[PDB]
Amino acid sequence: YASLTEIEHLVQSVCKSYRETCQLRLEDLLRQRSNIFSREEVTGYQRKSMWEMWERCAHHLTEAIQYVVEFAKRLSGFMELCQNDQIVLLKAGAMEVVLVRMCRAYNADNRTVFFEGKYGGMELFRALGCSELISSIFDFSHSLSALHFSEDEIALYTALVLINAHRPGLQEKRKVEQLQYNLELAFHHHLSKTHRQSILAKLPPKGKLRSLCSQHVERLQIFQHLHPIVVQAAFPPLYKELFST
Amino acid sequence: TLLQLLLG
Ligand SMILES: CCS(=O)(=O)c1ccc(CC(=O)Nc2nc(-c3cccc(Cl)c3)c(C(=O)c3ccccc3Cl)s2)cc1
Repeated sequence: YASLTEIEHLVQSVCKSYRETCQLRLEDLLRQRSNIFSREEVTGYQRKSMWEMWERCAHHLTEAIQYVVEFAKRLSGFMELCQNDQIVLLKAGAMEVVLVRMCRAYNADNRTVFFEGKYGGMELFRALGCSELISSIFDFSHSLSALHFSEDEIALYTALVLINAHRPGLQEKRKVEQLQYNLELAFHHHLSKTHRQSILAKLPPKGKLRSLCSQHVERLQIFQHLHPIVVQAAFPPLYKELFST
Repeated sequence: TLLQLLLG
């Protein structure tokens, strides 16, 4: 039964955990927004082989996932969970957190995302051969940018995305429930103080993040089936573990 | 799993 003091302390603890593991500073992402891919560069990306484009993406995604794992390690209560629960939560949630975090690198004004040192539109990703998945992620990032998340709001929300007592395979289901509930109290308290509880009904529907992650895994299957050597040889081991079927 | 190793 966490007190108001303890709840306020959880708010600060979560926000600090996030701040220390946010990968790129928001200031930098914003200052880089004028740095956009030239038409020559865009053409170059579209002319890239499918294998090279997937391999690049797998690397960047793995990098982003590593910061999420670190976020989890610093998140109050997570390391107190049993090793099996930690895995279940991260295996199901890491990519979901990355997708939420990604909205920070999305510029809604010109519909671009920060990728490989510059900003680029969705036409940059043609060579992957999953235009639907790409458009879906771009749309999702657009939906989220409209909410104008603060860094603190991202911290609290992504903590909840990770700490989900409804993930299949949890041993200490009740210990995860208790952590989830306290993080919800932390989130709702933070929102009430800043008069931002309106965003709660505007957050992604209960199966949207699940859908995007399933789509990703599926498009990887289409890729991997046709290019099985490259995945074995050059893709990050962690990436295969999380996504290869 | 590699997640185990990363968690330490
Ligand atoms: C998320 C943490 S931070 O905000 O600090 C931070 C850090 C580094 C980057 C650079 C980066 O790594 N940028 C990428 N952007 C995309 C991408 C692709 C399509 C649409 C959109 Cl909106 C983004 C990538 C994929 O590899 C990718 C492939 C297929 C499906 C889903 C993704 Cl996310 S990597 C961006 C943001």
